[PDB]
Amino acid sequence: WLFLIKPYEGESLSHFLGRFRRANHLSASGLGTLAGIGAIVARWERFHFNPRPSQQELEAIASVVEVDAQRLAQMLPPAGVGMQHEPIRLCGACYAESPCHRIEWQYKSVWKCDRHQLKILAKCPNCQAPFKMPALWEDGCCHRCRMPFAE
Amino acid sequence: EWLQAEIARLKGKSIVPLQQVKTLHDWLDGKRKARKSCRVVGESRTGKTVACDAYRYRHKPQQEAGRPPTVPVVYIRPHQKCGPKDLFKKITEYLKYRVTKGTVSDFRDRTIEVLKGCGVEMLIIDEADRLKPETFADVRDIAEDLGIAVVLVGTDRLDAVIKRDEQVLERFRAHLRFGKLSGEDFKNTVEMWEQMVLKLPVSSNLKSKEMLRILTSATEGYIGRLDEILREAAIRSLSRGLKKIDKAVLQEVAKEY
Amino acid sequence: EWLQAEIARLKGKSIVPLQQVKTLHDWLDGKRKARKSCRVVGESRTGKTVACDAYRYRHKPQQEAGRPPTVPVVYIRPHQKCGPKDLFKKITEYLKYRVTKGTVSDFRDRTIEVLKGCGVEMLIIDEADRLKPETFADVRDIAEDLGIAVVLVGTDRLDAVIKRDEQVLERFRAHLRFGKLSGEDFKNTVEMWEQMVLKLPVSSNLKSKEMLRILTSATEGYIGRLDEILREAAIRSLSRGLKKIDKAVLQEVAKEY
Amino acid sequence: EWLQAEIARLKGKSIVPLQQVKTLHDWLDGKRKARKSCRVVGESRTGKTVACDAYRYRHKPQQEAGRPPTVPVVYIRPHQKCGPKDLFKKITEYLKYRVTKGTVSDFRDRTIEVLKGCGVEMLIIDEADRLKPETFADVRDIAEDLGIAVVLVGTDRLDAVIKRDEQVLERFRAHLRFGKLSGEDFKNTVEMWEQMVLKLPVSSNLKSKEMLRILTSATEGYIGRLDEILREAAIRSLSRGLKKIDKAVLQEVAKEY
Amino acid sequence: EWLQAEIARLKGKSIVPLQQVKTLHDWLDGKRKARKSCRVVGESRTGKTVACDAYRYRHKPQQEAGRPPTVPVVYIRPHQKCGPKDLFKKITEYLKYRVTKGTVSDFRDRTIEVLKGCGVEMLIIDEADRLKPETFADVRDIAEDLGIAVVLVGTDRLDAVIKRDEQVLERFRAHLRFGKLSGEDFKNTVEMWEQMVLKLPVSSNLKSKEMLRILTSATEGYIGRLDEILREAAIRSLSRGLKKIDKAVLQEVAKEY
DNA sequence: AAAAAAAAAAAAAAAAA
DNA sequence: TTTTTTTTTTTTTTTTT
Ligand SMILES: Nc1ncnc2c1ncn2[C@@H]1O[C@H](COP(=O)(O)OP(=O)(O)OP(=O)(O)O)[C@@H](O)[C@H]1O
Ligand SMILES: Nc1ncnc2c1ncn2[C@@H]1O[C@H](COP(=O)(O)OP(=O)(O)OP(=O)(O)O)[C@@H](O)[C@H]1O
Ligand SMILES: Nc1ncnc2c1ncn2[C@@H]1O[C@H](COP(=O)(O)OP(=O)(O)OP(=O)(O)O)[C@@H](O)[C@H]1O
Ligand SMILES: [Mg+2]
Ligand SMILES: [Mg+2]
Ligand SMILES: [Mg+2]
Repeated sequence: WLFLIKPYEGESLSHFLGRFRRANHLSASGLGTLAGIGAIVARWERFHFNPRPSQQELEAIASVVEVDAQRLAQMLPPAGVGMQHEPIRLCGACYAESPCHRIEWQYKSVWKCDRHQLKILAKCPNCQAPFKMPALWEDGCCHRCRMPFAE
Repeated sequence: EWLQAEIARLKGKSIVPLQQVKTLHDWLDGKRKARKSCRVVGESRTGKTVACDAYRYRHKPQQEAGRPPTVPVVYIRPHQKCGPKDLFKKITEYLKYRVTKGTVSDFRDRTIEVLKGCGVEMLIIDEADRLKPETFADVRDIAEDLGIAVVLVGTDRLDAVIKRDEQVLERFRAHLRFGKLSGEDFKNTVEMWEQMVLKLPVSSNLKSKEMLRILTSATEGYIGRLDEILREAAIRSLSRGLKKIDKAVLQEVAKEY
Repeated sequence: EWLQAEIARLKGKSIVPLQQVKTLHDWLDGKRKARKSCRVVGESRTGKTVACDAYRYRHKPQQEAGRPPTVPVVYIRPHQKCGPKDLFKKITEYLKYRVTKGTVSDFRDRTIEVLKGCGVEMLIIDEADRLKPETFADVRDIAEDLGIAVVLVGTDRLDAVIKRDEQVLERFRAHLRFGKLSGEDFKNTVEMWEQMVLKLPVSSNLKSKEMLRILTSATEGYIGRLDEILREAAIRSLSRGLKKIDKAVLQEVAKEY
Repeated sequence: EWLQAEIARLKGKSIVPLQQVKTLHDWLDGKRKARKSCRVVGESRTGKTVACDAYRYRHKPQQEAGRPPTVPVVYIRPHQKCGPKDLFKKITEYLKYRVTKGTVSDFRDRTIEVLKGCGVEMLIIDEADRLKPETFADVRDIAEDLGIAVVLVGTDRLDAVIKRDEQVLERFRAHLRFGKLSGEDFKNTVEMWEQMVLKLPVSSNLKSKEMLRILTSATEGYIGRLDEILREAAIRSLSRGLKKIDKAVLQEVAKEY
Repeated sequence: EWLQAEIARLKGKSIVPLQQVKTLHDWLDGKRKARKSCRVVGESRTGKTVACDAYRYRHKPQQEAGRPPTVPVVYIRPHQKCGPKDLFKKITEYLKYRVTKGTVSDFRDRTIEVLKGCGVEMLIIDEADRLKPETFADVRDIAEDLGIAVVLVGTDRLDAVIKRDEQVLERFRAHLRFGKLSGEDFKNTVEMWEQMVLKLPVSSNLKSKEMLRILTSATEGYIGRLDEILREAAIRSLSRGLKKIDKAVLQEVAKEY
């Protein structure tokens, strides 16, 4: 049984699950593995966040494993629109100010943060290690060189 | 069938109020307020497991809000050669959380998270001797880091285990010595036992000296034996079509011990 | 409720200045300047861990620029059977960095990066005995490669562990022997205790001989026991509507030890 | 109750200065400076053990520095059929070091290590007769390896044990003889006793010949008997509502011996 | 501040020429020319690692040709429980090549490529004992396939590890035994240490017998302890406003060992 | 994504003298 | 009443595809 995180309607599914783990005291990858063990569906992914039979799984999870049911399905892109296949770029100001990732970062055309009017970044400066918040967390700290990501 | 209804009842168990049980409850209540580490020791079969169970019953969890239940007291009994993954699992299940697959270290944090939020003012670990020595480190950590008092209930053998580790010995020095019954306390207990525990159609008058000397020799002051001797004698008596326990039945049962 | 406000206070903890703590603090200051690695050994309940906490707060984090905080001293307490991934994780979290998923060979290097930049002149590892022998290699590496002194605070049992490895024993030879209280130092400590820790409406005069002999027999010079005996006696006394601790209460509590 | 306060005092023990005690202290002081090993032999109840306790208090341990205290003198009394693990354990505990689990070959070295640093100028072994013969090898080793004097206090029977081993007998050849009291020394001791040990509301005048002949016959020069005869007579007298010891009480007590 | 400038210097480290260091350098030079694998074994704190560093600096990398920098001697110190991917990574980084992502079977071959080209006449592996037994196969392969001699420097414990594998034992039979200081060599080392390592304004005359007996008892011939005792004593002395080390300071420091 | 397979440290036991 | 040793299962771990 998981404790529900503060909902934001603009949150990415990936972030939503990451915040569930942080709040519930485990790792994101650990959450995915544990979620799969609880469900025993066998098609549940650790990192591919948005599958079609997984929509059925998400509905089930939303309705049973939380204290209060959260909107999971709403966060999920189905086919989605203009979906990035490559690493997801992010806004450093957004992570730091509101520890959440926006769904907008997953789609092409949106290359500048609409709130801070700065270009979205894909790689950590100097380090040049590609920085994907779904893998490297919402804390905005680079994996190789543990330097906070800068704009 | 009336006979089977009474046998199905008699073979069961219940809690009888006793001076020793009230004494423990008042003592634990002091340690709870002070958050003080303590130790409970005594001989086998003497009113202890029931007393600890009765205490949990006395102060049941409170669930007046949308947040997790406010569980004040946790009671667990570790399995044989209990290791550090097993102690954490049983504490977590008691508080009604499911344990996910993982290692002890990640599990160290989930146990702390659920020990917090709920009050968990006291932790009673019955049969403390059945624990791997390495696990006493995780018990001290809980007692040290969180405002939680740990009772560590057990038999005489526990003291032989405790004295093997300086840091454990010093922490749990305060103790209550649970004991057995003798004198008037035993006679009054037999009168109470007959009155509450036994509801036989016709009174047996077990307080009488002629049969009390038999119950005394058979029981030797252990509340566990008094319950066996009288509970079996009641079933054996009813099974013969008797409405009470005959002296002959008490003698016949006592001879088996 | 006045009574509950005082009980909520009394059940809490605080740091009392003592001769042993100042001595400890200014000995560590010498080792810090010299970057010397030394051990610190003492008996249980003598107040070894508390003196180490006080030292950390004496020498707080300093930030004079947008760079990471200049953390002067690091204090950690390893979990049971601590391995090399766990030692590095706890050092890194202490300095406020998040640890990413990876192997020992990955955040062994991250640990070095964050030990650098911040001053980190000293590392205090409490309860050194609870560590896998293999991890003492990573401790020596830190002490050897970086201008950092490591304290290795522990009980008498630590010496039995240290002497099992030549390279650890030789490196860590210098020691301070934390001890217990006796004589005038104990009497003055009781006066200080009643003077500062206890704020009871009416004075108990615990320095008087009639009750001091009781505190002495009950305490045996351990600051941990003096704290328990007087802290529980104060709560038990107030709970009876008393404004001070009666000799009868000190005797009643002492009998439990 | 005044009567109970005086009985609780009288039943207790104290040290009275005597010519024999000062003589031993000056003698031991010489052996200490010279680091000479020598025996102390005398009869039972002559006050040999008490004089040794008084000596330990004459030169108390010093705690000026934060380093382990320099104990100039160590006093131990071995248990029955004391073996080599037991002798080392008791020496080590006397210096406030806890003994870890291990073999004789392990804390034989720890004993030496605790012996170094602490001053340990002199080691007094009371009840020297209570040693397995094999342990005298570990005693000689200490006396030889380090410059420490060993008193080896014993009764007349000790000499029968010492003469069974050439190497032990040669080392401890020098000796001091305690003796017993006779003549004026006894009369002066009785006068000292009534003044310093007995504080009865009204003087008994125990120096008087009529009662001194009784104390002489009852005690036969043993300070242990003079203590018993007068200490019991004082309690028995007060219990009758007397303010002093009557001749009749001294006679009544003497008749029991 | 003059005082802080001297403390910042004193807390640092430097290499002092010694007979033992020259002896090793001449010996290694022979093994280098002959390409012979050999061992270096001695006690802790005897200055084994420092002599190896000095050797690397004696024969620095030469880069006067078009081809990659030619390093005649390679020095590495493996991490704890070093496996075959870690040994190859550290050799490759030492020679200044970046290691790309891949398997052991990928940069095992890259390691050979960069061992070749550069002369790489000798490989010095410090702390040989802390290595996985499986990795000694990759070490033999290098020593066998390439004209490279491997030193395998280590403590007494290394011999216990080497004798567990016939093929390793036979290959590394030749050995140089490091030794501690004693006699005149120690006195001359103290004179040298004062002159070159210490820049104190007023001479301490540490060669004098009154203080040399103290340095001898405190040091026991270990160059690592002589370094610590004198380096801490110099900082502690200057911090008191002294221009030299007083006998009292050497005694005060020695008491902590 | 996951599991297996065991090397090795530890802990009574019972036998003599 | 002590001293090996000695044998074995249980285990936490560690990596590899
Ligand atoms: N207060 C009581 N009222 C009624 N029966 C009791 C009470 N206390 C003990 N008993 C009887 O004793 C039995 C259980 O004994 P209990 O578990 O209290 O002994 P114990 O001290 O816990 O044993 P051990 O310490 O050896 O585990 C029950 O079957 C019950 O009938
Ligand atoms: N300086 C101090 N002031 C007040 N109380 C102290 C102090 N030091 C210790 N205590 C008491 O001791 C308890 C904390 O444990 P303490 O530090 O004494 O043990 P320790 O030194 O950590 O020994 P161990 O590490 O073996 O447990 C507290 O409950 C407190 O009452
Ligand atoms: N010639 C020297 N130059 C500098 N320092 C020295 C010298 N001789 C001894 N030392 C001091 O003593 C120590 C000896 O070095 P080190 O401990 O690395 O040798 P080691 O005993 O072989 O180490 P290891 O434990 O790895 O075998 C150093 O830390 C150094 O401070
Ligand atoms: Mg029970
Ligand atoms: Mg502590
Ligand atoms: Mg070295």
